[PDB]
Amino acid sequence: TPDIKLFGKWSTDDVQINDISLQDYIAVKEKYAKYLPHSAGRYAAKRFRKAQCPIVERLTNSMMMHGRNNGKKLMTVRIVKHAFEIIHLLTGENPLQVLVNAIINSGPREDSTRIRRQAVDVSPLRRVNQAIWLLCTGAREAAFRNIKTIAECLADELINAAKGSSNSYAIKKKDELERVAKSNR
Amino acid sequence: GRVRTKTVKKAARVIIEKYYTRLGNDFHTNKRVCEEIAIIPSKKLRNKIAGYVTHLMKRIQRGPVRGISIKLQEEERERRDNYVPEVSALDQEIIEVDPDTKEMLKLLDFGSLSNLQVTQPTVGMNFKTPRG
Amino acid sequence: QPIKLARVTKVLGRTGSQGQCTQVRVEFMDDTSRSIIRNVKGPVREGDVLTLLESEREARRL
Amino acid sequence: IMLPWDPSGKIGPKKPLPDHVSIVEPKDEILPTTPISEQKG
RNA sequence: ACGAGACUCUGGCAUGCUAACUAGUUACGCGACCCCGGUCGGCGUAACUUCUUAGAGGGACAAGUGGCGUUCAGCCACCCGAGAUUGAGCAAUAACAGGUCUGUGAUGCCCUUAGAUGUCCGGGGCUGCACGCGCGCUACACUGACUGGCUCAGCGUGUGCCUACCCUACGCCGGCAGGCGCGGGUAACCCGUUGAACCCCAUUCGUGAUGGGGAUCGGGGAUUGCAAUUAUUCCCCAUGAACGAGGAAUUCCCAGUAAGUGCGGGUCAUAAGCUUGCGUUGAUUAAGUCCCUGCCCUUUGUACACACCGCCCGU
Repeated sequence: TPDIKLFGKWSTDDVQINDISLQDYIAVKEKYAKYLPHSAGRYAAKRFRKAQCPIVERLTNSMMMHGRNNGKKLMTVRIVKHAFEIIHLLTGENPLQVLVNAIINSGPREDSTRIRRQAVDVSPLRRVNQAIWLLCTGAREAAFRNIKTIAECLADELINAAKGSSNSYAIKKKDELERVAKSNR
Repeated sequence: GRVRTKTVKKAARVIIEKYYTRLGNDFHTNKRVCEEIAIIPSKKLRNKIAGYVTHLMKRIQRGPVRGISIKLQEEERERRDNYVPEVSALDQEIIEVDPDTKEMLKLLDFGSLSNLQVTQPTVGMNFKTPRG
Repeated sequence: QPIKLARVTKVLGRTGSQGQCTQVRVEFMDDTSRSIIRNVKGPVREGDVLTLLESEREARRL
Repeated sequence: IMLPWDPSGKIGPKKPLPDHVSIVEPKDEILPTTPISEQKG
């Protein structure tokens, strides 16, 4: 429809990227706001084609890890769907906005590197990658040998990480790295 | 990387050497000229040398060559060294002779010559680059 | 204490041990005259923003 | 034995070397400045 | 002059080009049900090649634009597009006392030859088990297991001179593994429209060494074979072991790639935890450096030349 392309049954507009740095490397809006995460692909042909890929698709692809779950994109889009329906019942907010703030408040601003161990700044594209990767890994471990299902652990990760609630696997790994980077800055 | 081998270039150069006047700018028109003027048993090699024939053609209109010898560079070049000027810089009226080139011409038959102007001497015996 | 920003005006190659730190000429957003050179971890294209947690450190160039 | 070449293939191959480019020689072009009409019957 | 390249194969497209009862499609008569109309891989057929098969030609060149390049050689973008760096094969000079005399009726010499080291038959052995290593397969579960329901592949093979061992439809009987009639095919004709797995949809199971895991092990039934015990394989029921993501160390890998899940071929009387191919679902991270390990140039140093796994000093 020319009105608004609603993400299955979710919002496109009123999803602000409230950080003035990561506004380019967050695809949620206007030209990349689609009915599903699932795309043709072809974002891994060039260097900076991977940034324009929608984050629902980035978090979809990031969730299929550890051998047995490899190439199960139809399972992971369904995990995203369930964990998105859960957030609207538990929070009272558009899950895309809660996701946007979760990615932005998870990406580490500094890191350490062997030049000897010296602190450097972090690229905004690595901030988006590490934010997505740490959130999916926190959800992955949280639902291992547990009655709490993957969509329930994934939603609890993204609520705690949007809040900076400190119970997140992603926030605890982020606060560790920034402190350890500061140790030799 | 897309460097053409010597095989491509020394087939393209001699294609322009013989058939310069037939050629043009765009790749497609003179790919078809390369059909008859060159026996090529490879359509990738044909399009490679045709592509270079166009690139070598574009740079000919800017001026000089590697050594291709187009027949209208020769007209111009010959017109520059079949050159006849008017009364110029060996047919002078005043020659500025030196203080002691005067008295060396006085050693010869040309002592008091008609049309020389003895330059006043250059005081400050200073012609060497300073050391350092 | 402040947390400041800086936009990438020019890339200066790639340093580090394993070739991982991109050396970058960044421009501050308080003064658009004040430039420093910064080491960045992760993939950087020319004309994006970085978050500087200390705005004082200036890296060793080559 | 590297076989020698003929356009037929009586002595060896029929295709040349793929690297071989035989740029055939042109004739001596006669050109005027005076327009000639070549009408005959 | 060789090698690189050029080359050959393969992949991508072509509503344009050529042709098809051993490929189809569209329209049409007929047939079935259908609440004027839909579906039909139900029957038959006058056009056509969009799908299919394999032919011939085109098509793509850094060609157009913009920078940088003394600046030719070129490099990076962007448009246009089926592709703006597909994947293989082939592959020099000079070598290694690599491996093969168990591929050869290619093989010098040495040893045997009716006391066999020749040749076949009857049995055993390569599998033996206090241990130590390498390649693998299944897993440690809930992103899961079990039981139903739903919908799609692509590479190949086939009646063997020896040569039987093909591939298998359909219908009966058997819980099953299988058995029995009756066909089709030397194959774009039949298996076959190759109804493959995973995935998808619904059920139960509930963090428990549990319905995770299925080793070991007891009893019984057919098949192949002349013959199965040290169990050829396969079916059923019972038995229900370690293992809670694996120390030091360490391997492979940058796009339809890794990884998961199946299916062909070879081996094959019997037969895939192997190998070689094919499709399917389909990522993370990187566009870099010489820090490790190694490679190629140029200087440089050398007491090294079976060339650093070198040479060499003293008690």
